[PDB]
Amino acid sequence: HNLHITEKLEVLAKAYSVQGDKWRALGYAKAINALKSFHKPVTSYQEACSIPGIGKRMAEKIIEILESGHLRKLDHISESVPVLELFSNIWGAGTKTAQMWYQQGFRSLEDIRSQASLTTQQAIGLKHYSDFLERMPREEATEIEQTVQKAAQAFNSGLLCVACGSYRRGKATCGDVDVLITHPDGRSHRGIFSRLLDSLRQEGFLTDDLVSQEENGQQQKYLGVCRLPGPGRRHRRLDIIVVPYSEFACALLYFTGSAHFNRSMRALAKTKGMSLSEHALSTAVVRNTHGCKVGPGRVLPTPTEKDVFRLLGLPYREPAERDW
DNA sequence: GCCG
DNA sequence: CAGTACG
DNA sequence: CGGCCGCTACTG
Ligand SMILES: [Mg+2]
Ligand code: NA
Ligand code: NA
Repeated sequence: HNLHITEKLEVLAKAYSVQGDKWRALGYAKAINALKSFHKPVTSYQEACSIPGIGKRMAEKIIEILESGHLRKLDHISESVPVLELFSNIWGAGTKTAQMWYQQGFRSLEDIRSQASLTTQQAIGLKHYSDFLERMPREEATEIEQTVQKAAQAFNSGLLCVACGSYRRGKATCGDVDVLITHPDGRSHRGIFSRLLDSLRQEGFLTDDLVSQEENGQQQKYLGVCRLPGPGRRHRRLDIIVVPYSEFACALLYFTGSAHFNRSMRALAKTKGMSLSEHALSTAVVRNTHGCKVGPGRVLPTPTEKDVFRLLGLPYREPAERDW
């Protein structure tokens, strides 16, 4: 499509991201996205600007890659970037921890492993470094959801379990497995993480826990690591959320994504005096001059994903159509 | 970074 | 709270 | 000028 140019930009977008320049990186993330989805290749400056998500600043650079064949901005990128990227790829460590480790003189995982102070999460992230960077065939994602569902329906056959994220969007491979668990009656889902997690631990399915507030009966999510039985099995990331039935649709929509899809949909809802989150879609929300939800509006009835789209004056989209 |  | 994370 | 998703959910 425009790979000759986007591949160069992605490098730049990733550099800003790891350095903590969140908004600039988002800028490139949207320009790079627009290009990759533009039918024909770009050839003119005006041809660029005309595109949404691309402005003068960007259009100018898109020129280079074509005429100049290469972007000269990529030649002055700090030598620190590759190391920052290496560091931030450790689950539990972000741009702030990466830059701190770098300022401290660390340059490799060997340095991190032997000299860095690690949080419980980062220690787990490091021990599964390569695994956390791989994707799994969707078939395996199925085996995992099935494993979780079986264990859950074991103590309550009424429990509804669904694999979301990239899986539900129908991608061939998945980074992790997102399992949404809820119950049709609307109450039989409270305080089950304890039973579910312990059940999964019994059979040795779960290998490590990253995020799991179990001392609290109000736990909403579980982020961990699991591994299927047998030879040739890798450790996989597992994310589970348990939600009340009334919030099923918003939860399903959220967990299905994509992330960028979710953000775009939420941005639209805000322009219409509404608010969308994984818990609910509300209308008549009260916002300050900075657009922050100060006053609550009214929660709208949203029994199905269809309803959320409808209420936002949007054509429904199949999961595969939300793969932004 | 782009957009209103 | 700041950091990092989920889609 | 200033928002860019969520009054998102944990961790320490
Ligand atoms: Mg996923
Ligand atoms: Na990380
Ligand atoms: Na815990």
